[PDB]
Amino acid sequence: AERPTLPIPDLLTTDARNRIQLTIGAGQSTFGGKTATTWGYNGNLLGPAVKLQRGKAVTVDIYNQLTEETTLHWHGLEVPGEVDGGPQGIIPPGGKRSVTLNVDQPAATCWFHPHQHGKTGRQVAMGLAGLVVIEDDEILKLMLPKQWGIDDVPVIVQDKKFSADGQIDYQLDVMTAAVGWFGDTLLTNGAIYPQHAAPRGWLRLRLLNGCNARSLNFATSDNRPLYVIASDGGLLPEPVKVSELPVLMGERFEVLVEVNDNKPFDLVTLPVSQMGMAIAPFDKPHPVMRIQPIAISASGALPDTLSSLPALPSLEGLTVRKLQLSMDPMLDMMGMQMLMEKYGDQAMAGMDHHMNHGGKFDFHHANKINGQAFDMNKPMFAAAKGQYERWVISGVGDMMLHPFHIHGTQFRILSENGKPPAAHRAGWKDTVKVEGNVSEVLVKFNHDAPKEHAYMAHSHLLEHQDTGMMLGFTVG
Ligand SMILES: [Cu+2]
Ligand SMILES: [Cu+2]
Ligand SMILES: [Cu+2]
Ligand SMILES: [O]
Repeated sequence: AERPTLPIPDLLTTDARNRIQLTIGAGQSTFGGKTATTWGYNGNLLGPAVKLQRGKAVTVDIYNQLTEETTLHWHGLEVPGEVDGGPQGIIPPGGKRSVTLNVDQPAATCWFHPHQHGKTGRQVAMGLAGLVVIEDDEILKLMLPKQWGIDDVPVIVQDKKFSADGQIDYQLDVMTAAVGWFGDTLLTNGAIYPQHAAPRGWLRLRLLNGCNARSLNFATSDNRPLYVIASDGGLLPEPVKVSELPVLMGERFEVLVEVNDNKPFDLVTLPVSQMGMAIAPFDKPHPVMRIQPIAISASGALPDTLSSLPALPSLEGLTVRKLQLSMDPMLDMMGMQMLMEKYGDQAMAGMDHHMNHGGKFDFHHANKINGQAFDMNKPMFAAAKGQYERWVISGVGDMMLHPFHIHGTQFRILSENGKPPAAHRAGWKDTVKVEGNVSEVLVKFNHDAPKEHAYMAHSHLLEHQDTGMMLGFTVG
């Protein structure tokens, strides 16, 4: 069989009432010829790409047609807490909530997904995620590849695992609360190993790691380079050439890659050094999509300069906030031993060389920040508005991967896990790696968040977030 074409999310803009309609519902998808119940926005799986323009407001009407509560968070978008869609932004089953987004940040590829309390991992695993394309006046003057679905394509990469009857097999239990939910099947915009036909010249890929727990590392099958032009929060100052591109859960990068006649190539993901993530078929480079060149000229450019990146300010006198992540040692050991028992030594490939005792021992609140599992009723602190702060996030104490995400901002990384950030990670970010070490980021919050609709800060390894590794904070 030929490969299926890469599905392209619809690019959605407002109506004359300046509204975008999103319906959240359950439907059916097919994977490897077996049907599965899946959830989507405006469809059965995944979602559209909502297009936003800096300095323009849009209203989004969100209809929850599931039979359980959900929320909708705009990951990467800087909006007041009242419309941020964290766990307090409940949408009742069968109900509607509307939000007005006043877009006030540079061009970037952001995304949106559920943030239901304690259930975010399951609702993402069932299929809910969408995209956000922010444009501004500056980016259009660059004349980047811009034909949506032709030379400008989103690539949402996610793993799933399925039970024998075809259904998605999601369980939040001691082992996945320890190591994360991961599977053996890789999806690219919902499809297994699709092909994308691209014109000759530059192809722009907007990459999103939409996995619950798996980190990825993109490369090409014939070692042609990727030119990074943008990170989570928008353009870099100039392109950064890379041979491989690590992407943590919830992160985005946009890259340009050359397309040459007669020479198809794959986008692949290379094995990572993360517990559990190098079990077959991920013990070897794994294709994500085939790029099929078409002998029609692509008109996009890769300019020498993309944007201006301001200097870091002086750090003296800035408020320093400490965020100590932690896991329960007993439950970490129990979950890691179940992983080893199931898959054996391969569950640590690439790494450096039973009774009920009550609620005190419940894994659902085993993961914590500053000694507390997420308490929706008690924001941990009140951050300053319009002031830079230095947030120091420590994973010392365990060796699991914590891609740490802060709502309400695009920050600058000062230290990523004990080293200055790589050049393609030195621009605007909303995620920073923490793994066995300490990171420090420079953040500023331009919008208010009250206690009733607080901003979240958490690990984007969803099973850890859902089992307590999140805090709430207010701004203003
Ligand atoms: Cu997110
Ligand atoms: Cu977010
Ligand atoms: Cu979040
Ligand atoms: O998130």
